[PDB]
Amino acid sequence: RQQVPTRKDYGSKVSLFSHLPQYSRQNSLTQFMSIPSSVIHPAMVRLGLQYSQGLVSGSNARCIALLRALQQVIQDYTTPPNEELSRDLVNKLKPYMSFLTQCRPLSASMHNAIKFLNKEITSVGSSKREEEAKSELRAAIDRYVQEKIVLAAQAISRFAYQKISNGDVILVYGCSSLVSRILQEAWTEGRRFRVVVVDSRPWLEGRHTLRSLVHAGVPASYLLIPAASYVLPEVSKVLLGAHALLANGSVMSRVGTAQLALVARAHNVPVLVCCETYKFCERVQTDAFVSNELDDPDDLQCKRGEHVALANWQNHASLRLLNLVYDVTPPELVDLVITELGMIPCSSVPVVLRVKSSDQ
Amino acid sequence: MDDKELIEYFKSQMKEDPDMASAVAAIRTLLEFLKRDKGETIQGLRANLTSAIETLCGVDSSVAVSSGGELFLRFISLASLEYSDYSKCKKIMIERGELFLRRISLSRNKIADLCHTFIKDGATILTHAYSRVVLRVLEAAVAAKKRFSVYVTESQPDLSGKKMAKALCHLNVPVTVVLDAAVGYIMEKADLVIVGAEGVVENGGIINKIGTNQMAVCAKAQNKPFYVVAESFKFVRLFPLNQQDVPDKFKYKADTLTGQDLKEEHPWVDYTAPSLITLLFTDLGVLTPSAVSDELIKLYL
Amino acid sequence: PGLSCRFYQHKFPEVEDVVMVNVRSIAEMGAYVSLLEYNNIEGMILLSELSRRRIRSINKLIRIGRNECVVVIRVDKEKGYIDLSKRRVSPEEAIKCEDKFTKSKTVYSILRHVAEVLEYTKDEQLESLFQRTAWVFDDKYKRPGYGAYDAFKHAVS
Amino acid sequence: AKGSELSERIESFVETLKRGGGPRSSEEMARETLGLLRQIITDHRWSNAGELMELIRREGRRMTAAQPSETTVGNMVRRVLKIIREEYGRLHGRSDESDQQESLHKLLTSGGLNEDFSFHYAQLQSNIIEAINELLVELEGTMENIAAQALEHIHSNEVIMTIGFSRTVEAFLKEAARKRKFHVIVAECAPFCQGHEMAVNLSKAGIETTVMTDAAIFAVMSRVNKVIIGTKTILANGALRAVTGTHTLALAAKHHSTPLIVCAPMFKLSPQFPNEEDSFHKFVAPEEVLPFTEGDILEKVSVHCPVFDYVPPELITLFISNIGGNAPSYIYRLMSELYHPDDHVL
Repeated sequence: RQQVPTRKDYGSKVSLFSHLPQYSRQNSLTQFMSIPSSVIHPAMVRLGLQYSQGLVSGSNARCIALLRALQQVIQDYTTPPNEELSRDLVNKLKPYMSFLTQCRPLSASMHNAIKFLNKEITSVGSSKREEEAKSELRAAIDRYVQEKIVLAAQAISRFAYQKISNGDVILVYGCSSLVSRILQEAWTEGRRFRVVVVDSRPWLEGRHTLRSLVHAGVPASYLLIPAASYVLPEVSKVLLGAHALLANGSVMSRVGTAQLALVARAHNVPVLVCCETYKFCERVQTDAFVSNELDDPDDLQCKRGEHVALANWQNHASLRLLNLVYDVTPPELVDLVITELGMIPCSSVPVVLRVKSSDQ
Repeated sequence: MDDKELIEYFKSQMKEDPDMASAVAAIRTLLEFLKRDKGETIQGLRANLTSAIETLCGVDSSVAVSSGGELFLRFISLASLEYSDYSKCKKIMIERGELFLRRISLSRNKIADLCHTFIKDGATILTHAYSRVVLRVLEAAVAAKKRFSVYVTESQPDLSGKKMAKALCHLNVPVTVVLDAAVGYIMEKADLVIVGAEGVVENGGIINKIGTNQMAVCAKAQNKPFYVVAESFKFVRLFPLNQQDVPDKFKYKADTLTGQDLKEEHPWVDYTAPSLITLLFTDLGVLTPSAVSDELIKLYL
Repeated sequence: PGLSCRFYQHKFPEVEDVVMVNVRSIAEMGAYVSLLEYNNIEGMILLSELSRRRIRSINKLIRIGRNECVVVIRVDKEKGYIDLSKRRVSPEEAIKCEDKFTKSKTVYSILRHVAEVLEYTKDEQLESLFQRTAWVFDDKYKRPGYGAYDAFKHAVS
Repeated sequence: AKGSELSERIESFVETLKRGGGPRSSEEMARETLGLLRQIITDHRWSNAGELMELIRREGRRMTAAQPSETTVGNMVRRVLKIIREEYGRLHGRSDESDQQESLHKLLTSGGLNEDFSFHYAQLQSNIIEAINELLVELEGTMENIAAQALEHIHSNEVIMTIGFSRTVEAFLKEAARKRKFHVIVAECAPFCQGHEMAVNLSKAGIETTVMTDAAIFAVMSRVNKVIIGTKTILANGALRAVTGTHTLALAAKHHSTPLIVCAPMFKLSPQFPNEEDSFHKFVAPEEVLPFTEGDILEKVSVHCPVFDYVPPELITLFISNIGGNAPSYIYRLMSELYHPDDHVL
């Protein structure tokens, strides 16, 4: 009741990933919660419902939605008479983050936004009036969104405009708002180039990118990831978006990004990664097994012909479906990272973090 | 100072001290231009200095000159950020520029003192083209009572390798000149490779005389160490992705700037990736390539 | 059983009063500790008031389960907030606090053993016993902690 | 009293370093060196920071020359020197520190430094002692801080390869094994087969462990998912001075692109580059390799028993220290904020 019930695991997991949770999109957490939304703020409940159903996806979109929900929560916050805001607000936000984690494991951008908000709340003087503190917190969140995402995207687009050349063939993977904005602004400014969109099952997010590239008038080819080795002879540049950059330089991105980096290296093609500095992390990963997300295994079912293979796959005791979400590209496979600070080597992630931490 | 007087001053500075680096001479000429400037605003001085840097880069197309000009521009910008009054800003600029010249006049000694301890006794050193910094490092190693052999590439088409060989023979060091094509043949003899650098790019790689990239590749194939010696003023904010990503103004000389004896106007510099570099010996110390980017990330922003 | 009582008479400490605490948990604002001399009431060692030099992680200097000598810098008896600083504690003050805590813990152990012998079952009985014996000496000598131990030492002989 | 005991303790420490060292670990070595330096600061008479630094350097030179392979003593001496420099600069009116001490392009462009330690401040000693006490407190928990990151680098049913006996790696693995199941393969690290002990302790914790000789490292590496090793020293470029046979293990891991994780605390970082100095390896008696009972065969055979191996930074994937995870390419920064370049050569 007071604690949200834990989400149930869907089915059998791969033995190498048995430490990670595996959830079903159909089984939502709101089945055993009060509809007037007492325990958890209604904005957080709606946000978690949108997370668990895949309605909101992408690092920037998830971070922005979380920050807006947190603004709504702060606006409706009343300090207890025998408590201080700096402690009570931080203590109150924790069950909300636990519920959001239960709905879907938090992205790196969401984690960094949560840390920033907690630091901002803690640094509120006890003498400040409640409404003044709430207005300051909302203004801080607005500034965070404006500077860490929007202005950062504009600066990254301006920096990446220099790398794109006339006659280039740029290979992009999946859906990334930063990459799409970079390509659209490069096309608008006068650069002429082709884009090859590589997509993969089951999300097929690359189609999103494809649609945008046609609305902007950019010529675009489309193919699946297994055919990448066929198309890379034509490709002159690979441009990838990153969900996170780890302290050791590794790029944590959608599964298959490291595959594309490896094949591009085998084909002697430069690989560039676009990421905002607000998504840099102090964690380190050496592989995709230690920390990852296991999506719904049922998404791996496909309709080929009349029959459906893998239908009722749980009836086979030895059959496991592995719907990996993320993967880790080692820094040796990445040639360049474009951030709002400029073009940096993949090994400059730890220093940038330091530069962004001495201020705070 | 006008353009002609700037060019004359730069050339005279180079001529008076043959050992003086091109970037150092360019920085000294820029400081003289700052001293002789008549403007009373920061933006006018910045525009005049940018024009002077363009003139000097037209005179000399080396990456070192451009990096020195960019460093001087960043120096005046840093001086202007702290101080709002232009008179005090110019006075502090002149004093700190004199101190800057005095400090960077001693970079080679520090580099030699740091690097000469990496040359094992009874070892073979492979070198590409001519480099005053490498010459100073080998002088320091000899003065430390170390015996070693040197292989030097010819470094076509200017044959600076023979000049380096003569300079090393002046120091009584066994030096053998090999062809460029023979580099892959001779790598199995060299214990280590020491080369200079005309510029250190953001990622930690270098832009050097043509033929350095293949030397680095051959060294990586045989797992030989690859050492670069370069001063701090050679750090540039460039990020080439391949050989064609290097700006054309650096590949082809100042006076220089189909399908039948074309020769495509042979480039003078190429880019060596940081993965082929073991260590750098700068006046800031012994660094990994990844440190180089740090020195720039802290310099700006 | 779980009989417990404050070492001193007053239920709360005062500002600029070095106290012994036991680190219990790590939080964002600082380390949540329990005041050993005051029946294990919650307090917070602030992250800012942890070291004179810049500190990157609280775990660098704070270990869960380790006793500490911290100076109280803010008391709010209404909300129940006690703020503690480790930077302002001098080594001599730490030694004095350690000695005082040792003496007070010896007195508390003596009184708790007496209560256990008398088969006391409620904390009120232990509080009354402290009122009769220890705190009388404490406010007779005008020295909390030291007075009770000195009076107990004056006994036997 | 002061001198008669301080000199005796210094002599005892130097003699212990010269001959043996006992079962003392690296943490114990660092703690004893810090205590020695604290007593030197407290007892000896020094007017300004310059005299104190000269005296500390003089003692550290002898302590280091006692046993060059024991780099923890020199690391602690240089840490204390950097602490003295920081405190003096704080009392000398220089505002922020740890950035102007190191040579920097921005510092070079925007001015410089003119060092002078002649001034006397009465509060310098208390500040230095407080900083040393903070250092000791950090030492008391560095191992726990390293072990607390175990679950972030080990997944279920993973095969982890280790060489030798490292207490840090043992604590790391034992912390990981509380919530995870994995299989550990330990190389014996001949001739001092300490790995055997490493395999026994890991066996007492219920971890499925396997022992094998150093000859089978490459053969078994094909089925090993991760490599976790300790080290004796971390050089200024990210290289390792580890137990012998670690270079072979690193090469085998690099062949299969297996990640190599080094679990080493902060005090093992040494600002000495592997240029030369002919003092890297530590050659113990050849009795361990070839027994004395071989006979006349020993009068014409050259037996060498190096103890340590040099591992270049290219073969290392990650450094796990009490401050978290870092790449070998960032180690230089951890140098600059721990040691001063003028204190590299004692």
